[PDB]
Amino acid sequence: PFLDIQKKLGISLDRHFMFLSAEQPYKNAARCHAFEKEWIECAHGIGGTRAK
Amino acid sequence: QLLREHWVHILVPAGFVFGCYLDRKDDEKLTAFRNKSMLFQRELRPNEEVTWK
Amino acid sequence: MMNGRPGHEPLKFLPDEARSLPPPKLNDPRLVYMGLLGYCTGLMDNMLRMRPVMRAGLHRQLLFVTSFVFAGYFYLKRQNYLYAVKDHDMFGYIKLHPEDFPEKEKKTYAEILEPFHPVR
Amino acid sequence: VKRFFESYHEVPDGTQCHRKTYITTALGGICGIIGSAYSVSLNPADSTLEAVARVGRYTFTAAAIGAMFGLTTCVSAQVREKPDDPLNYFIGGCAGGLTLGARTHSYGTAAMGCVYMGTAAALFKIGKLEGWELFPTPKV
Amino acid sequence: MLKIILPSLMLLPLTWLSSPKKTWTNVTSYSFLISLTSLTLLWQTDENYKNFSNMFSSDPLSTPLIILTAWLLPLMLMASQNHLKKDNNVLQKLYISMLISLQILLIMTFSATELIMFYILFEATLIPTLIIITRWGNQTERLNAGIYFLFYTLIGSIPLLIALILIQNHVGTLNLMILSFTTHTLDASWSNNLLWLACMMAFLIKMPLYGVHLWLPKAHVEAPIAGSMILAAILLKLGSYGMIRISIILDPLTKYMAYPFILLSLWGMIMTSSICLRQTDLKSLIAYSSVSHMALVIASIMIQTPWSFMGATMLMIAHGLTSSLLFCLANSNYERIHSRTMIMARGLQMVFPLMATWWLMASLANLALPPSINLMGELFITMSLFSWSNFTIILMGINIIITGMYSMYMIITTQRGKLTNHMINLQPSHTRELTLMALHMIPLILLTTSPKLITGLTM
Amino acid sequence: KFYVREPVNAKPNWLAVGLSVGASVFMWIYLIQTHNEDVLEYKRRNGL
Amino acid sequence: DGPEKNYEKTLAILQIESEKAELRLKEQEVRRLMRARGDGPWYQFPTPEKEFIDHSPKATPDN
Amino acid sequence: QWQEDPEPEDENVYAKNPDFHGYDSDPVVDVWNMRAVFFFGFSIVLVFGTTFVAYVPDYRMQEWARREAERLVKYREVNGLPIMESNYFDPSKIQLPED
Amino acid sequence: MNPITLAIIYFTIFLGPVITMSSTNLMLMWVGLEFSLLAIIPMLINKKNPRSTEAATKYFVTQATASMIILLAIVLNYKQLGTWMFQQQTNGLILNMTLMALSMKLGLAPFHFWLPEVTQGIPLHMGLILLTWQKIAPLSILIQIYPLLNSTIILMLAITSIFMGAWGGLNQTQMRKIMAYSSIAHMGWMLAILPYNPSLTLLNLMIYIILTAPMFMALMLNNSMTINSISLLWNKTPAMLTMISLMLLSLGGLPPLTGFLPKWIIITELMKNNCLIMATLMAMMALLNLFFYTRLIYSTSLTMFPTNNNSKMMTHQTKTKPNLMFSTLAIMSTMTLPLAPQLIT
Amino acid sequence: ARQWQPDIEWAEQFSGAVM
Ligand SMILES: CCCCCCCCCCCCCCCCCC(=O)OC[C@H](COP(=O)([O-])OCC[N+](C)(C)C)OC(=O)CCCCCCCCCCCCCCCCC
Ligand SMILES: CCCCCCCCCCCCCCCCCC(=O)OC[C@H](COP(=O)(O)OCCN)OC(=O)CCCCCCCCCCCCCCCCC
Repeated sequence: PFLDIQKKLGISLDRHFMFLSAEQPYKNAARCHAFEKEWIECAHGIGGTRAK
Repeated sequence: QLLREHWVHILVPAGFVFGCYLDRKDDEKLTAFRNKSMLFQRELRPNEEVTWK
Repeated sequence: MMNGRPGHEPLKFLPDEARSLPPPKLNDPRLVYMGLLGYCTGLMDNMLRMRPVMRAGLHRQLLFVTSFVFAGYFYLKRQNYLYAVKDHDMFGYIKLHPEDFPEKEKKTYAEILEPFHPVR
Repeated sequence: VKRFFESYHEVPDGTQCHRKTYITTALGGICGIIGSAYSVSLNPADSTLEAVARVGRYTFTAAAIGAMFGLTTCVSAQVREKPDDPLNYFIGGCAGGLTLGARTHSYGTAAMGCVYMGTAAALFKIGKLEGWELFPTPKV
Repeated sequence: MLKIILPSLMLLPLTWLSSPKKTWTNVTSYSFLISLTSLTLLWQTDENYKNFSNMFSSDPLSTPLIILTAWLLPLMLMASQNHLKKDNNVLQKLYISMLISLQILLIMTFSATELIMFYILFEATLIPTLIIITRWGNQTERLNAGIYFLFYTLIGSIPLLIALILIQNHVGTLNLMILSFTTHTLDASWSNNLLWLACMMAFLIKMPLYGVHLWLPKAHVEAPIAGSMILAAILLKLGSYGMIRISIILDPLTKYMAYPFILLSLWGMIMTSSICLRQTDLKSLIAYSSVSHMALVIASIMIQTPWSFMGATMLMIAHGLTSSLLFCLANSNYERIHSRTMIMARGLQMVFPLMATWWLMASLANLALPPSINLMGELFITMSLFSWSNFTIILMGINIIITGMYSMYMIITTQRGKLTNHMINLQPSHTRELTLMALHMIPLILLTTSPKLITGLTM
Repeated sequence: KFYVREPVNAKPNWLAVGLSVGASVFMWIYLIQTHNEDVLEYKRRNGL
Repeated sequence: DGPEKNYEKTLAILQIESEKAELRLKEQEVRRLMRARGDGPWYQFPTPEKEFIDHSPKATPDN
Repeated sequence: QWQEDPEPEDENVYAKNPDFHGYDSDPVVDVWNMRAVFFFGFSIVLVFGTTFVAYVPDYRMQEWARREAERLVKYREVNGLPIMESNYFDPSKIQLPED
Repeated sequence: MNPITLAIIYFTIFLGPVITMSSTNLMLMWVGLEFSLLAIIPMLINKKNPRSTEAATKYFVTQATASMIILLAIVLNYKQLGTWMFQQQTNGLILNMTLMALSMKLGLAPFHFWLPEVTQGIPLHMGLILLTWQKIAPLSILIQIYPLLNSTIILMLAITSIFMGAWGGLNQTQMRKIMAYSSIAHMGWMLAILPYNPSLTLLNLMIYIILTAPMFMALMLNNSMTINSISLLWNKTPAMLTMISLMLLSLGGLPPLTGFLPKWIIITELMKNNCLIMATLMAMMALLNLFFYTRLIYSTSLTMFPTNNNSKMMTHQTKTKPNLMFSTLAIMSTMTLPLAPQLIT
Repeated sequence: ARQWQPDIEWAEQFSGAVM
């Protein structure tokens, strides 16, 4: 986000459904749940250029 | 009452003494090389602490 | 371009590391110019509302000067913090990658042969 | 068409003058149909017959400018046997400007086209010799 | 230098806080004190350049220009305080503010140690002279003259900014002394040629070069007297100063790239002196004389000889003083007869004897009478140009002949001859304008007596 | 009474004047205070 | 004050401009290298957050 | 026609004030502004400033370089050394490329 | 217009862009833009004149088409990557859809044909709110995706934006259309500097806003609708001609005005990324922008256009329209250039 | 002697919405 009120106050208005392994109703995992789980935790903390 | 009438005559002399003041601060700032220039290496006389001010 | 740095607090004005910086001396050309800008703002306000330029609204001119120096001081603290962390990250990258920044051996004017171009 | 416009630069200047004239005529025709489409869309004609006539006139004019520009550039380069020289492209730019002035029927536009298109083609030559980047990727 | 800048800054509160019956007196007296204060920059007892601070410095070339600007500022006030008598007090104070701001910004411009600050101050001086010309000009054409002047200068100056940013990215700091010490030879490639042309074209425009000089005659014709002073005596010399500063990083390709501009300067001074022979406007004639003299300055700066640089510096100062004096005389006649026609007023030798003496001495300075600094600059420019190429003497001699021709034609048709007896409204003389005449002529005498002050960087 | 209508600025707005003076003095005290503890934090963190 | 004041002030000015120039050059090279391969603090382009991934057991085992 | 004021005629300023000096309309400001430009322009600048720059010593080391040249001519002529060497720099301190 | 609808519409106008900046989701940025559009339509049709109806209709159809191209790009990304973010490997076709839609959101050329039309026929306050507030949320989305954009089409859009804006500003006489073409040129500058550093993009946006607000305010004081109307400002309000001249010179980018600083630092980083031809063309078109600014100054301040009889009662009456915010924004838009290192991050 | 200022025709050259 361009402004980070969301990160500053700790509230999550829309950050909990960005992607497939996010909050799912009644624990029904989306398709390719583990596969993009691996993609996020590979890319976390290394930046966009290193992620590619 | 004359100091009210002719108070504008001191502004330009105030700028002159202020201009000379800030120029003195410039000499204090740009003094990384007091007595370190290789052309002016002389040992300091016993009555002085700096070569120039 | 520095918003993605590690340890960056989101939407933070002056973090605690900024408190390690020297504050502005409060009588410097930047804050003096900001106060003069506030005085000019008050004078302009008086002329536009068609009052005496400096004989009217002395409290307004005072508030303009105080607000301008306040904003200038805190903005100046933030900018010195930003430039400090810019130079800090630059030097940290320099020491982190020394093979990408080799110390060149600049050679004197006894073996460098610069061309001579006569003006005749 | 990217491979085509790259194949323009495959050979040094003064060689395959016919190929250079053909490719620059094609590029001028593309620029002409773009400009004519913009003209007929922004300013609509009273009928489709004169609309497509205006498209044809603009396309023919731009194609003629590109054709004689590339032709004169190549022939000047091979007559002076000096391939990488911007003055050849300046001569081509004035040839394009004189074609523009002839199609517009005004010597003032002819002279302005000479000076402006000669400068543009000369700076294009300097860019393609000394590695100028028109739309660079961000590096810093 | 900062002790020069600050009291000139406080001149503006003095202007806006003085009484309406004392503003002219206070500002003129304190600007005379500014000139006296700025005279201290000639204390150069050693070869090293007076680096006052990290952003201000003085040089043997920058010092006479600063002293000249500080000297013309009270002259600008004295000449302008007659056509502003039928004027509002706020507008009078605003005009004085424009003159003081021009003086301040030009002093910082000449004392600059950084080319990008030189550019910022370049447009900072570009603004208020436009304001002066457009607001206080007399005829309809002042708006067209302001447009011509402004946009010639801007279209010149943008490629200068482009080249400055590129060379700053190339070397690192763009400071004058760092450039002068770590100067690198260019590879004489096409990109370097375009870089040279970009960084030269601004100063060549504002000199002005021949062919691009069309803004100058209309600017001086439509301008008031103070605007004519500031242009013809400071801003052309500002363009020359810019070339002398920036030419040090342009070796060696300036050797061949100087060719079209030397030719343009020589033929331009020939044709502009011809215009001075055939011109029906006094202000236009003085303006075209300024174009010819600045063409000499261009030729010297382009050939890059120590004699050429020294003669360029002395011609800078001499032409600034004598052009301001000639414009002052023309403006005095203009407030007399309310007309700028060259031929209309003829027999002023009778009615104005001492003003005719000032006319004669001004034109004698104009045609480079010995041993004046006008002749010193013109002759040393001839010396360096003849060293550069022997056939420059023909064009130089034709220019000198036509220069003497138009100066004596000015004197003969404006002072000598039968008096136009229908001109009833010929006021005898003002002590104000006569004092202005003497304050223009006496520094010429003093600089003739001691020409070592204005030699410049080289010699 | 000179004017035929009462001006809106005939009498000074005393609440506005008091708020202006109070805000100015409060910001001056706050500014000098933050300058002092910034100086003290500087010296206590760098040992000066 | 004499020539030595101007001489040593000029030396200080030239020094300060020299470190300013060489620091600007290294700043340009650092920015170029970081844009080429972002591995320092600057130019770290965003990435979706890891902490919004469920690790609890779900309805289907094949996840 | 549009309601414009007529052209103002410039009157003879010497008619009301025969001792006019060019500076301002009323005689009191006229004579004092005259006295300012003479005392601050001619008196303290054209005389004191002329005297100040007349007594600047060793302007760009001109008098020093004459005295040092006379010293060096004295030093070289009594020892057989040439007045001027052809090379400013000693060639032993310059290492030329091998080819 | 009652206070209830005034509060609802103004709060939605505020809430749209704030949602767009604060929100991570492409969906929520799209709905923030949607909020801004629906909130600002009634204030364009507030005056209920046929010109206002035309402006509202043109603005609505243009903004709706741009919103749906944005939505196409968002849904195509969500199909391709399964997320709600242009992260790193989203398709260049999708990104070009986003860029075209956001450019026609903004009103820069060749999508600029509606902006003078929309800003004409509406009151000056809503032209100000449009040309300042409505161009932050598309800039928020564009700044969010700066490294992924295609620099070629970015630079081409920018340079044609500045060319068309400069030519339109030279041609037009109406003050609202002059402001629209000035807007188009400034968005060309921001769009060009966008891929290299969004910090200078935001700096130029703030400088443009703080220059455009007080000039619009000076237009509000007398509803000076035309060059003649701003020309008799010497008889209407003579104490502001100096600030009018200074604000228009700062909009032209003459040094030492602080409006020279965004153009100067943008050109500086353009040379840092080696696009000298681009920067030179942009700077000469900025000179042309300065030309029509200088002609406006010639009309309004340096010359004194003939006045009419009823301006005597205009001088008889008194006005308190110039608010407390005008002078501060004018001074920060005029004399801020020595604070350039503090303005630049 | 008076400074020229715009008249009716110079003031009317700016009206017409096209210039
Ligand atoms: C007042 C005169 C106006 C017209 C003449 C202006 C100056 C003419 C010479 C300069 C070219 C134009 C300005 C660009 C300045 C570039 C300076 C520079 O950095 O050069 C090196 C650079 C080269 O970059 P480089 O030096 O980094 O090269 C790197 C080289 N290698 C890779 C080998 C290490 O040159 C350019 O980038 C030039 C691009 C110019 C593009 C724009 C041209 C437009 C047309 C010119 C005139 C336009 C206005 C007049 C129109 C008609 C009016 C009647
Ligand atoms: C620096 C940049 C200046 C830019 C313009 C400035 C304008 C404002 C000026 C304000 C006042 C500053 C005056 C500056 C020059 C002062 C002249 C001066 O006194 O020079 C010093 C000189 C003695 O110096 P010295 O070193 O002995 O001479 C060389 C010997 N090696 O002293 C002398 O020789 C004595 C001088 C005074 C005595 C009277 C001289 C009368 C000369 C009569 C000449 C007659 C012929 C004139 C022909 C003119 C033709 C046009």
